[PDB]
Amino acid sequence: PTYGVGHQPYRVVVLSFELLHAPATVCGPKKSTNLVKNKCVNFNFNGLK
Amino acid sequence: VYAWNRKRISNCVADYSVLYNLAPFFTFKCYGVSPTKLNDLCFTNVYADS
Amino acid sequence: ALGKLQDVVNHNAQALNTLVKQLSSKFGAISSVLNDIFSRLDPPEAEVQ
Repeated sequence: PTYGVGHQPYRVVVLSFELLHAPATVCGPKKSTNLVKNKCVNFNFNGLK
Repeated sequence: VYAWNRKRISNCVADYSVLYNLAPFFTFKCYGVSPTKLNDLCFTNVYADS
Repeated sequence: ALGKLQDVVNHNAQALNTLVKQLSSKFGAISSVLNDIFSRLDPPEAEVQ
């Protein structure tokens, strides 16, 4: 603690991801709903909005 | 630092709010995604290092 | 014998197909898909990419 700022121990954590090029496992708090057919709609399958 | 740890995170629900809103995390800066866009997208191959 | 007209047809098809192929060029951005770019960036960064 006698050392000034910039010398204190700092805990650092890094998070890695890949984006949409593989079957996703971790998803957000979003809620699903039933699909539709033969209708002009917009969809959010796993992220591909 | 020379013997850092690698961890696997999978099959879990993404709740970055309970980490973003936590007091001690004074630096929340990301590179490939926006800091506030985490909750809107699904992830896999998720790893963390300490 | 009459490949002169087939040349016109082929030139038009190729010229109009390079455009369709062109959309898969990231052009220095993270990806060539608009939705992902808008869904993984803060308003400011998105505009730039």
